[PDB]
Amino acid sequence: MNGVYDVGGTDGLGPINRPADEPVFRAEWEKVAFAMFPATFRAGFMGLDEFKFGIEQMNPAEYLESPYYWHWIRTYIHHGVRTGKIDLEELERRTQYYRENPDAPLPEHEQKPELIEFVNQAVYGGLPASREVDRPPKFKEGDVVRFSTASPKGHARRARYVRGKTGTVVKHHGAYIYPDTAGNGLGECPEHLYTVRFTAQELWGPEGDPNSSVYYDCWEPYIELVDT
Amino acid sequence: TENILRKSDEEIQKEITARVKALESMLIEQGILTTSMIDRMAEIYENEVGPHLGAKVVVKAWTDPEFKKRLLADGTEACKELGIGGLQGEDMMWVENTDEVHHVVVCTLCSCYPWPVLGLPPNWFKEPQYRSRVVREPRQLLKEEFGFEVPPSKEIKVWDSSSEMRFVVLPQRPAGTDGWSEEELATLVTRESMIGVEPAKAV
Repeated sequence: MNGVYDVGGTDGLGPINRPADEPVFRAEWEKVAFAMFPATFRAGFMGLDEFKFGIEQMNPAEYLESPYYWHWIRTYIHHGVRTGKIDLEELERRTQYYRENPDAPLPEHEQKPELIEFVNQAVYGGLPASREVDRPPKFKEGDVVRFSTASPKGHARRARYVRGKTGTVVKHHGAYIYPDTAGNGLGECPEHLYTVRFTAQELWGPEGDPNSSVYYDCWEPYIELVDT
Repeated sequence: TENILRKSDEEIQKEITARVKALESMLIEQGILTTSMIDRMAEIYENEVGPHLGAKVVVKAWTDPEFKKRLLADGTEACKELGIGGLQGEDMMWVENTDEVHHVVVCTLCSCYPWPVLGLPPNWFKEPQYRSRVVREPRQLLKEEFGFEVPPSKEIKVWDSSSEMRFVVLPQRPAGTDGWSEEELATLVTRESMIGVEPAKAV
C-alpha cells in the first residue's frame, strides 16, 4: 500500500536521534515483544510478509512516534484477531488487570523444551526465502528496465519513490517468496529477484547528486524491459 | 520533536507494559509462548550474536585475498566457513568500499538488517529519519549526522534493501595498519562501518 511507512524521499521527519550507545533492549517489555515473533510464527499467526503488512496498517501517527517493538505488538494482535487466535475482549480485560496489578504473576506454564529448541534452530539455521522455479530469469545484468506504476492497496515492496522509474539490472539473485502474494495471504508464489540501479537524477530530478545511485530490489513482475 | 498531542514517555511506557504483559499471559495460556523462550531470544541477541562476528569476517577479508574473493562471490557461503549465519542473514551479499565507490545500506520500507553478522539493528537505523533521507541526500546525511565527508567526486551507492537479500559493507582497511594482527584490526571494525555510515576507525 501507499502508507506513511513508505518513507523513502520524505522530508520533514526531523533530525536523526542517535543516543551515544544504547542497550539492545531498552525495557523488559521489549524482550517479550521481540521473542513473541518466533512464538507467533510457529503457531501460525503469520509469515514474515504478513507480519510486515500488519505493521503497515497501524495508525500513522502512532507508527511515526511509538517505540519500534510496539509495532510488533500491534501486528501480533492484528493477526491474532484475523486468525481467531486472540479474543479482543479477553485481551482488554487482561490489560486492565495488569494495569491495576502490574506485579501480578504470569499464568502457570510448563517450560516446554521443544519451544527453546525451535528458537535455537531458527536462529542458527535460518528461515530461507529462496525457492526453486522451473522458468529461467527473464532479465539479466545490463538490461535497462522500468519499474511498474501499479499502486496496490495490499502488501507490496513498491516504494513510491521508484515507481515508474527506469534503471539498469545489476544482479540476478534467483527466485524468492513474492511479497505481493505472501503478505496478502495468497501464498509464496516465488518470483525471480533482481537488484536494479537507479541514478539519483532519475529519482530526484536536478536536486540529485550526479555521482550517486540507489540500488533497489525488484521481483520479476515489478519490472519490464526497456533495452536488453 | 515537539508534538503537543503526545503523552509523557513515562505514561507511554506504563501503558505499553500493561498491554504487552496481557498479550504475554494469553500466549502463555495458549501454550505457544513461555518465559524460557523469551529468555533464550534475549540471551542470544544480547550476548551470542553481535557485530563482533561481522568484524571477524571483515578482518579475514582484509588479510586473506582468497577468502575476500569468496566473500564477494557468495557472502552466505563464505560466512558459513566461519560458522556465521542464520536468521535474517540467510542471503548475504557483501559490497566492497574502494577509493572510487562508497556503499551505504538502508531499508526504507522497514527495518531489515543482517542479524547473523551485526546483531539487532540500533534504533536510529529502524527509524523514519535515517530511512527517509539517506536515499535522497546520502552525501549530506553522512557529513551532517556522522561527520563523514565523502568527496563529491566519489560515487555513493545506496542499497535500499527491499527483499530478503542482506547487503553488508566491507569497509576499506584504514591506513597505518600494515602487518597488524587480526585482533588489532578487529578493534577498528564497527557496525557503523558495515552499514556504510562511517568508515572503519582511523589510526
